[PDB]
Amino acid sequence: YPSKETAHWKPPPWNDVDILKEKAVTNMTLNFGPQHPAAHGVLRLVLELSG
Amino acid sequence: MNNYIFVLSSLFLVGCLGLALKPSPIYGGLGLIVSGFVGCLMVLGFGGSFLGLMVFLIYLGGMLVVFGYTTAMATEEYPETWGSNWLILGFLVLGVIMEVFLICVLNYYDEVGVINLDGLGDWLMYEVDDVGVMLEGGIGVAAMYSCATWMMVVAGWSLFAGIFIIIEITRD
Amino acid sequence: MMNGRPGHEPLKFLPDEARSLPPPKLNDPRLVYMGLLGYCTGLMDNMLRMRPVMRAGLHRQLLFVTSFVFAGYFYLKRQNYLYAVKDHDMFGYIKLHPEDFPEKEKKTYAEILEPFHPVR
Amino acid sequence: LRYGLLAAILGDKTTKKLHEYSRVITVDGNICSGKNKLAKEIAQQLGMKHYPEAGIQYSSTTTGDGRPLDIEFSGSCSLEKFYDDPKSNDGNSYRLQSWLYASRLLQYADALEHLLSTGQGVVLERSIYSDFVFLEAMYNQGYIRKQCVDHYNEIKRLTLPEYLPPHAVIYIDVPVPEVQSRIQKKGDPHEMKVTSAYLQDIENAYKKTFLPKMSEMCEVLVYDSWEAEDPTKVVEDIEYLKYNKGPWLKQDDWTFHYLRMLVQDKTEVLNYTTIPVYLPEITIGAHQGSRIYNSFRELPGRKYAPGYNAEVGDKWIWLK
Amino acid sequence: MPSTFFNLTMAFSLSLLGTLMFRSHLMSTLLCLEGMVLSLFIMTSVTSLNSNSMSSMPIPITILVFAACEAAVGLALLVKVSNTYGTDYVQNLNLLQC
Amino acid sequence: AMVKRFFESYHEVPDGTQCHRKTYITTALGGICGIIGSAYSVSLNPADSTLEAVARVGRYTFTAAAIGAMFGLTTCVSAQVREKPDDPLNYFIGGCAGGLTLGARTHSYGTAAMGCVYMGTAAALFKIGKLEGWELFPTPKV
Amino acid sequence: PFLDIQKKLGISLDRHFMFLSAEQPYKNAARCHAFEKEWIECAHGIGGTRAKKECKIEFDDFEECLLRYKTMRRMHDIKKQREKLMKEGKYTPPPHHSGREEPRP
Amino acid sequence: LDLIWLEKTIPKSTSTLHTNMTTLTTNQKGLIKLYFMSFLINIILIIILYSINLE
Amino acid sequence: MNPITLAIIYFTIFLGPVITMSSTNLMLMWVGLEFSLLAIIPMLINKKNPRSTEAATKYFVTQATASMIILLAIVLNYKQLGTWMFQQQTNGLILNMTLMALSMKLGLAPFHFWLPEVTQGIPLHMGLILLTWQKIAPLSILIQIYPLLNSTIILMLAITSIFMGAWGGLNQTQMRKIMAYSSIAHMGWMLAILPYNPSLTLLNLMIYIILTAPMFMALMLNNSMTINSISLLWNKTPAMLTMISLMLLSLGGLPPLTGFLPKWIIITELMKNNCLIMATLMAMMALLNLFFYTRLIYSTSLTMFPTNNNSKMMTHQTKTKPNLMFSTLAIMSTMTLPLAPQLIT
Ligand SMILES: CCCCCCCCCCCCO[C@@H]1O[C@H](CO)[C@@H](O[C@H]2O[C@H](CO)[C@@H](O)[C@H](O)[C@H]2O)[C@H](O)[C@H]1O
Ligand SMILES: CCCCCCCCCCCCO[C@@H]1O[C@H](CO)[C@@H](O[C@H]2O[C@H](CO)[C@@H](O)[C@H](O)[C@H]2O)[C@H](O)[C@H]1O
Ligand SMILES: CCCCCCCCCCCCO[C@@H]1O[C@H](CO)[C@@H](O[C@H]2O[C@H](CO)[C@@H](O)[C@H](O)[C@H]2O)[C@H](O)[C@H]1O
Ligand SMILES: CCCCCCCCCCCCO[C@@H]1O[C@H](CO)[C@@H](O[C@H]2O[C@H](CO)[C@@H](O)[C@H](O)[C@H]2O)[C@H](O)[C@H]1O
Ligand SMILES: CCCCCCCCCCCCO[C@@H]1O[C@H](CO)[C@@H](O[C@H]2O[C@H](CO)[C@@H](O)[C@H](O)[C@H]2O)[C@H](O)[C@H]1O
Ligand SMILES: Nc1nc2c(ncn2[C@H]2C[C@H](O)[C@@H](COP(=O)(O)OP(=O)(O)OP(=O)(O)O)O2)c(=O)[nH]1
Ligand SMILES: [Mg+2]
Repeated sequence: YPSKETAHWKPPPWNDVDILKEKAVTNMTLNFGPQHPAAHGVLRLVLELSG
Repeated sequence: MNNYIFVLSSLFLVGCLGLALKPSPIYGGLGLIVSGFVGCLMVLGFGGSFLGLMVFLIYLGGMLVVFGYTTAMATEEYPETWGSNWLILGFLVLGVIMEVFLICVLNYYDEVGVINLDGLGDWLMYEVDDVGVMLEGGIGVAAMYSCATWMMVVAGWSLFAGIFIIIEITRD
Repeated sequence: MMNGRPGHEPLKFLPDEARSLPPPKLNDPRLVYMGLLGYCTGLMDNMLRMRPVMRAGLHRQLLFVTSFVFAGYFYLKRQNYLYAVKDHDMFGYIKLHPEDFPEKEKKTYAEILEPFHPVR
Repeated sequence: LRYGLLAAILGDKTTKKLHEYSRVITVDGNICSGKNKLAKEIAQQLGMKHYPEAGIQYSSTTTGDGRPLDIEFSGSCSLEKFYDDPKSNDGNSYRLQSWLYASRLLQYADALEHLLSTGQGVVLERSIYSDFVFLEAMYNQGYIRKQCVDHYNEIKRLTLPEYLPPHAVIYIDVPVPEVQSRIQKKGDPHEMKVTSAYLQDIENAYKKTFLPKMSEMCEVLVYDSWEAEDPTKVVEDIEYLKYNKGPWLKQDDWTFHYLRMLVQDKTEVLNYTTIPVYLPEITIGAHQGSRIYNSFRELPGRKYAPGYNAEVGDKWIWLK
Repeated sequence: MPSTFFNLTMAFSLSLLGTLMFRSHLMSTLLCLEGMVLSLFIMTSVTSLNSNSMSSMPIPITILVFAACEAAVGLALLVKVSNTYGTDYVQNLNLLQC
Repeated sequence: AMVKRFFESYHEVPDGTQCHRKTYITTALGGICGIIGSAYSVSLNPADSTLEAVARVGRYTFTAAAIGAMFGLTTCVSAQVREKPDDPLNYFIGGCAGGLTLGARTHSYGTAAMGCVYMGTAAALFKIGKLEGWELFPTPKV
Repeated sequence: PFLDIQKKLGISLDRHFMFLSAEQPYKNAARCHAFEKEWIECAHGIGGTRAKKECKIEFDDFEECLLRYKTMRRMHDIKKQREKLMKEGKYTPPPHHSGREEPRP
Repeated sequence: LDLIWLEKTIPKSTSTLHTNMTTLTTNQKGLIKLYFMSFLINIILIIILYSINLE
Repeated sequence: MNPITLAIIYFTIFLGPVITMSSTNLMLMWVGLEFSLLAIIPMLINKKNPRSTEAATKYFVTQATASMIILLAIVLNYKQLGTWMFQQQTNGLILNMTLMALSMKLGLAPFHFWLPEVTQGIPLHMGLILLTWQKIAPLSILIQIYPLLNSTIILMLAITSIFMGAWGGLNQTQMRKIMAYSSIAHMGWMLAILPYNPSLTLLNLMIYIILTAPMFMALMLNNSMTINSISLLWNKTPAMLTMISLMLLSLGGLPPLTGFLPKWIIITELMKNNCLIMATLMAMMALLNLFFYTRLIYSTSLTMFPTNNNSKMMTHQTKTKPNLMFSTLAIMSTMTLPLAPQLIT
């Protein structure tokens, strides 16, 4: 029975699997050096990290 | 010293109020650690020993995992504390005021019912076997190995099945 | 209601005191109907598997009929026993409490003045 | 014992059967590109099972007595009608394409069932992975509606991800002017009516979509006609492929068990091709639908389940 | 004993109120469940001590054992929620309204 | 509690007398039903702001209190005028007046008409239950 | 229990630590052991409905022993009456109630 | 009467009421936060009824 | 899942209720309910999509919260009486929160809102376990303390469940949601009679289960999740049309089907106790269930909805289902009213 509240409801997917918008890649970006014992004092190693 | 256990159970109440307000789980985790410590003291205060130390040890381990999970999966740019939001702060203060009020009023109406501020400390320990030897709480817990083995069978099964459960939940 | 009664064995399908009751006839109408349901179950099973309804699997049909009758006989014995116990308790309780169940002396219609309600 | 968890537990396991040539190979290309002769020789030289391209009657020939059925029982679609009038308002174009996708899906499940249960490889001629190049060509030529495209992409979304893709995809590249010449030499009256624009759409879909998509997870081998004409050269390339990419690398005994459970159950395979989306092109009213269904169950060998049809010589029914 | 058990029951009630009144983080709610467990552990332990019921002291330990299993499953579920949506917010868990 | 007693006072005196007290009791009862309904409405169908939630709580509670006032007043005046304390018809008239009020507040003749019949019948049956000793929640006996 | 499997098999998985009077480690009787033993024994064999009325004496005693409402109130009354008299200067606690007892033994 | 008012007052008003009640109770947001709030109301109501009916 | 996992998890799903039904100690009953919650979660989320993750999460937080309230009641009773079972002397508020929390575990209205959502988010065979096997342990606890329960709360829960099960099922096009509302309505009947005659609670539970099990198997045969999907039965498996129609009419309680018996006997027993008004309201609103079942019967067996061209390929394929358990339950759930005296006493 249509209602104003539920006018925007769509039927669920046929196999129960929803197509969701792509999730956000969220890697940590870290400055490894230049002032770092392992960076030889002058290397700015920009790292993308996951954990 | 006659107010000692009431003070502890009063501190425990505040800890659960802080947890109920649900700030960032970082401070929620801290709130349970303090409540666990206060809860250990209450068990000790009633003559416990093993049970109080167990629950603190278990909750120390439990909140360390929750800290790790919080930094990965339950964090925001600006984690909330109890003071950050005026609304949460107000209900923290109001909740503490309502505790003082609730204990004050209940003391007036009954005086010996749920609250008996006149008799605090007189009704903590009821009976104690003065000349006994084998009385500590660890002896009671150890009955799982001899007289209450069914309790240990079900406990052991749930931990064993838990390994298979969490492996299934977490596989992609 | 009857579970806590005296002399109640736990999880006993057919207590030994049930052996004083007459057993059901093997052609009891309730047991004949049970076997008919088993026959219907066999035919419905054939239909659902797209098999000839009456012809396919007479061995499977016979097992369906025999299982329903076999189970129904023993279940009917248990149900007979439970109803017999209910009457045994009810009447026994009536005898222990004759003050709660007096014999009511009824009056003849020569003495009873029922009101007449004319139809008109 | 029908295959299941018990049979799997009692030793019946896929990884014991896989060997060097337990592969799924598909041969693609435009119309008249020589896929069939190549696919037959790849399978023959490698000891693999050749599956001819799934057609309209594929389901008819793999069930019952394997004989073709009347067309109303078999998708009620016609390739010849498609070439005569690709814009017929009876929905023949998309009804054909939808039927051919489902017949390909059935064949892909049959081929996967064969590989998983025996360890012998298979060689296919196009597949569900490459069926869309024909759908795109129809839509680009205005032969089908957009809603037909959306219907097709929904069914594909619901069915294709459940399967493992082929190990190696072999593509024969023949340009459209050469394809047209081969169709005219082929001498089929209706296929000769295919426009070159339609053939170009197929090639465009193949080279912009299918090949880049497939290279992410399969070994792709592209040949021109002159290379493909010597099938022993193609086989030699197959013998030295490495197969170091794709989903087949992370399969184990129990993921193979559950895929096998899917692909032996054909009504489960075909489930989402029949979702109740009421596209007019592929919707049958109950009067036609029930007349057709009643006649199908009056065909020989079709009234009852196989093994229960006394009129085709089935015996011992009363003990089955 | 009288006043301690009143305060412990209030502590459980607050933790339950925390459970029933969601904010955003699912993890904050999982912490409230651990709060109810903690309150019930102390209540059971203090009761056993006050009555000198040594045969009941296994029971508080079994409360913690199953609470650990409940908490482990809760965290395992929270990993799944975070993988889908990139947060543990409960407002995302609304696909089953239709 | 005394709150329960305040509601038993409705039946302490026969209908058609003390119509002021009976109107307060039914107005209070209607308000409580409005507060309960409002709580479920705002909790399960939240408003766009807090001032709309509070506005909706007031709309439901006053409308429910108005229905309870009209029912209680009309029932007592009807019994007073007709001099019939024990007539379920007095309660049907009151329940219809309550049903008409609900329709007037929501701007609907269909709710007024449908409200009048359903609420009248429910109220009339309540009076019959009070007279004939029906129990809404009997305790187990057999 | 809903299914009396334990009774049918004659085993005890959880029947034997059901109340205070049950067996305790090293025979350390729980508080109110004698009152709970009396209440359980009065009730045995007559059913819950009858036990509620006819074992009312035993239950009240056990309830008082365990929860001690009356004991707490009685001591509150004595200590409250003592507070009133001491303020009025009509009662002086003896030496042994003031911490200057002659300890025994 | 037969085509209008006997229809409107008996079968058609019954149909309207239960359709209206159906849409007001089944239009749920699927938010666990809202359901748990409504369960809190249920708990409070049950505690209030117990208190007033306490002899 | 590999076989070792299946065996352990299914064994724990079976074990929990057996522990609950066999336990004297209330703590071991709670332990049994804990096993059920923990073991069923991995099955709920096995397929691993956002909807199954939502369903498993909503199920977990509801069930774990209800489990804590049950434990609170057990602990409060242990404090009051020094025992691990509820007695005649147990404080009435302790018993009322037990009833509240168990009814939330069962999905009785107004604690019902989770159940249609969780059933919608999981596979049909898991919905079957959720609505049948998982009801037994919480009900078994309630049956043990039936003389202690408050008739007022029960009837209010019961009438609420019947009302919302009815109106809830009226708006559904999803089969899994229709079954969930059918569950709630039937639980309302089971609960109404529990404080009067717990044997009739069990009679309703058994008849509900043997109706619901073959109904789920019929949905499972083609994986029919919607009304429009089940409306294709006439073309896919027409042999099932007779038994689905009779099972639906039996679920609705139409005589002379077996499903009329639970409603009939519960009304009889409610009126032996003067519970006339509730019994009338219950029976009248249970007709609304028969309406949405009839509309379902209209779209499956009494009319023929439009079919599609790909369904012809399905008619070429042989099926190996249903198992013969379907036929047995289907027949005994519809055609056993003549044997009514053997089912009530
Ligand atoms: C379906 C899964 C379940 C099967 C798996 C579990 C198998 C059972 C293993 C646990 C066995 C417990 O076995 C049980 O032990 C207890 C002590 O603990 C014994 O208990 C015995 O000693 C105690 C000591 O206090 C006495 O108080 C008690 O009266 C007496 O019966 C039981 O007589 C025995 O039946
Ligand atoms: C707008 C029409 C509504 C139709 C619905 C039915 C309306 C009739 C109900 C209202 C009648 C007057 O209100 C009714 O009487 C008083 C109020 O003081 C209370 O009356 C009753 O109270 C309690 C029930 O808790 C009984 O034990 C008591 O014997 C009886 O007096 C009822 O709680 C209330 O229901
Ligand atoms: C003893 C008999 C006593 C009779 C009085 C009690 C009966 C009460 C009937 C209430 C009727 C509903 O009240 C009536 O609702 C209509 C709905 O169209 C509204 O009517 C007004 O607004 C609506 C829209 O809001 C416009 O379409 C309409 O043209 C205008 O008149 C008014 O709010 C009121 O005129
Ligand atoms: C369309 C909706 C209405 C559906 C109608 C339902 C059927 C008709 C209802 C008839 C009403 C019953 O009427 C009522 O019956 C009950 C039960 O016997 C009796 O009422 C009395 O029953 C017993 C004594 O036997 C008392 O303990 C009880 O307190 C009292 O209610 C009276 O006879 C009458 O008060
Ligand atoms: C108390 C009296 C009991 C009455 C018993 C009720 C009997 C069952 C009624 C439901 C009827 C089942 O529904 C009926 O199913 C049969 C197949 O079995 C269908 O049968 C028809 O269509 C199917 C395909 O759909 C064909 O294969 C079949 O040969 C043809 O006869 C009917 O079109 C359908 O209407
Ligand atoms: N509309 C449509 N036609 C198709 C589809 N698959 C094949 N066909 C048609 C195109 C051709 O006219 C006809 C013959 O198939 P082929 O493409 O394979 O041509 P042919 O077999 O002659 O050459 P080959 O050696 O196999 O490469 O089948 C399809 O998915 N959709
Ligand atoms: Mg070809």
